[PDB]
Amino acid sequence: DEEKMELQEIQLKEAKHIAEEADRKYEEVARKLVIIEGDLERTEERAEL
Amino acid sequence: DEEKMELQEIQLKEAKHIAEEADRKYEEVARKLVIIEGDLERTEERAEL
Amino acid sequence: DDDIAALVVDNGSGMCKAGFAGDDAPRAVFPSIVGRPRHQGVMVGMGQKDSYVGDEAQSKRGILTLKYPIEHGIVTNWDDMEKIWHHTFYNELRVAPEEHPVLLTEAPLNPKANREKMTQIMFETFNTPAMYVAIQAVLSLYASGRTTGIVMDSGDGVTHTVPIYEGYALPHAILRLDLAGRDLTDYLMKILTERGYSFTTTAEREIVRDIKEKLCYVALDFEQEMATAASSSSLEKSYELPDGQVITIGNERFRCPEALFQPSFLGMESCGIHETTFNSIMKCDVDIRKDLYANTVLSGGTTMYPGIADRMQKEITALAPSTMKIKIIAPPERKYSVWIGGSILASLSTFQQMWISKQEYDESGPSIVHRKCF
Amino acid sequence: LGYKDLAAIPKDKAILDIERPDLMIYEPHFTYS
Amino acid sequence: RSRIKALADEREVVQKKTFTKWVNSHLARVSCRITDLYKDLRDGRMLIKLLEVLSGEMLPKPTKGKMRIHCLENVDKALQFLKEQRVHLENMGSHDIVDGNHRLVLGLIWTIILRFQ
Amino acid sequence: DNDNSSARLFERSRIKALADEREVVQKKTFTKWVNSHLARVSCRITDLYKDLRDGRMLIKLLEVLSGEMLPKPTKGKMRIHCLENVDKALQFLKEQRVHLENMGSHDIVDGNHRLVLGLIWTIILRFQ
Ligand SMILES: Nc1ncnc2c1ncn2[C@@H]1O[C@H](COP(=O)(O)OP(=O)(O)O)[C@@H](O)[C@H]1O
Repeated sequence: DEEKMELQEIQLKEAKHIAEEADRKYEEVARKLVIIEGDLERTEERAEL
Repeated sequence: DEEKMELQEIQLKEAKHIAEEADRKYEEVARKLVIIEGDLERTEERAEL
Repeated sequence: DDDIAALVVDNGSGMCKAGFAGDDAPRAVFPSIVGRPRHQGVMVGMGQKDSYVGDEAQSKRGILTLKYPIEHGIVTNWDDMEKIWHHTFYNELRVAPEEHPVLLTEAPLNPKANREKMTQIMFETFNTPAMYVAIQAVLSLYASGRTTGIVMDSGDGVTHTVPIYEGYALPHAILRLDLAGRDLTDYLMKILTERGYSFTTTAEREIVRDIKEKLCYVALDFEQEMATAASSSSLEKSYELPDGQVITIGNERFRCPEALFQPSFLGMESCGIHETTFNSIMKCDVDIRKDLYANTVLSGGTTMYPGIADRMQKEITALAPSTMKIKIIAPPERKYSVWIGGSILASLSTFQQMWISKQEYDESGPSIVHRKCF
Repeated sequence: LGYKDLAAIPKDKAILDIERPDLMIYEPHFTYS
Repeated sequence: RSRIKALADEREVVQKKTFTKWVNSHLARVSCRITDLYKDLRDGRMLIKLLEVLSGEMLPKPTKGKMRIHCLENVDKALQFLKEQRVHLENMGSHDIVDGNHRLVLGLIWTIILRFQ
Repeated sequence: DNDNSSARLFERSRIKALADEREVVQKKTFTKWVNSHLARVSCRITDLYKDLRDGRMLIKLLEVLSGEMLPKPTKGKMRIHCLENVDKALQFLKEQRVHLENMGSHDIVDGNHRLVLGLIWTIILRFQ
């Protein structure tokens, strides 16, 4: 039982890293998408004018 | 040892669910990214001409 | 296509990459390090390994003296290079080299004997049917998706800029600078002494390299960032060593890659990368410099730091005339761009006549490559 | 079986199907496009 | 989920099936079958019998025992016999086979295949 | 300045209008002829300048007119693959001694109007 316990603990560590890293990447990419969208909008404005 | 082990199991599966939700959000933001810079390419060319 | 797909092998100073032609991603990526044991051997009955090659040498760094066969883009030791190639062909790709043509990459300016020995080794020992040598910056331009631009590629051993206009290259404007990631690693290892952390042996070089890869960035304004970092502690990160200690990197995050732009930090009087790119552009003719401004392509892993593109654009725009537009094009997967260009190069039908055949090697000898490649 | 079948040499070329290789992202892959 | 390791895994699973099918045909002459390539080669007796079948000679008999050191000696005997017949191996040790590195054991099977085709 | 202004007005009016008007009608007649021959292989072109960029239409047209197999086009959507296809078509025209001047793969690929019209006219006049 002790060995199976230690195994489960190490997968819990790894899963916590994976979740945190995915969340951080998602936050940064959402930032980037919003900024590029705004630039797109005023570029379209200028070209049409 | 046993009463600690079941708590370890619960935390593992629920962290797995959290990671799946993160993958959801990141993938859809990547889709929206690629669409946005494609449109920005086209607009920037139009403004130049 | 009725012919066997060729192998694309990119041999940089830091990492070796290998894959099949026509694929968008390489199959094998591994550090190009050869290890040898240094301690006394006990516990008779366990295995005997003469040398550790590649990724396994990164797993047992404690008991090994780690050596790089390639330094500054020059193959100093050839037996280690043969071991690397054998591990690539038989243990990573699991293919017989006698059935596949191979494609090889190298720096622009390098000794001729490197090319001759590379061709001689890969024909006479591995018995490959055909082979070819390409220049990494040209392959970066291939993978960029355009036929006109200037390529600045900085690996772990060498930095070089080549300009290419509409498929024509200008050999008098090719610039080479010997400032790459290894010198940045050594500078970071030197300036870590200020905070009290000491790393000396070859096993700690990989730890310092991991610190550089995870906790470094290029500041937009150097003096303002230095004043900000000296004002408070808002720019501090903590990194844990493999044995347990936690170090605080603090102020050194934007001082290690700054030596890319100011080589006087390292004691060298050469110019930075931005002045090198600008001088390479002004070495070209008058009519094509406008197109070279708009198509600057970054390549190599050393240009992977955050904020390198904005700082490069800001530096070049001040030096360049203000009347036109400067565009720095940095693909997100610039680390593997050389191999991607190599894969596209081996997929063309016109390229199939440019291979150096075994009959040609038997006729001319190892001197054919200077006539045949580039 | 021959050398062609012993090694899993890819029959198709993935690089031909792709558009604009500069806009490729390796580290996430949970989608085809 | 990177393309590198994904392409690597699909090629490894295909070659893992093919090499198991290849070794089973040669090992059918004796009364032995390999259920899994990675797990059944840690003791090293199967490798000894496979080389005994292919080479046409007999090897020194393996040391008994379920210990890790006995397994290391058992695979070291086969590696030494392979080094006897001018077969070249890079980055290949006893603890690599016993520990269960996938690429190294697949390269070992591939090297035996190319030597004794 | 006034003489130069009136002179370049004369250029941009008469020279430009005559050349552009001629190329419009010439393009329409050419694309009708090309659609006439390309009905046999069941392909058609809407625009003369845009549809010839990939170079597969040119290869198919040479397949129709010559009645003999050309090398297969490379299934690539890159810029260099387009250049490869156009170079294959121009090379196939080059073995049969059809004379061409100022013809290049990038001229067809980037969409030069006079060069594309000249290539189509050369194909019409010297092949059929
Ligand atoms: N994510 C990263 N951020 C910053 N620097 C990196 C990163 N990845 C790699 N590097 C640097 O780039 C070097 C690897 O460059 P590489 O493209 O492998 O050169 P080559 O392929 O010519 O050997 C490493 O030594 C490291 O210092």
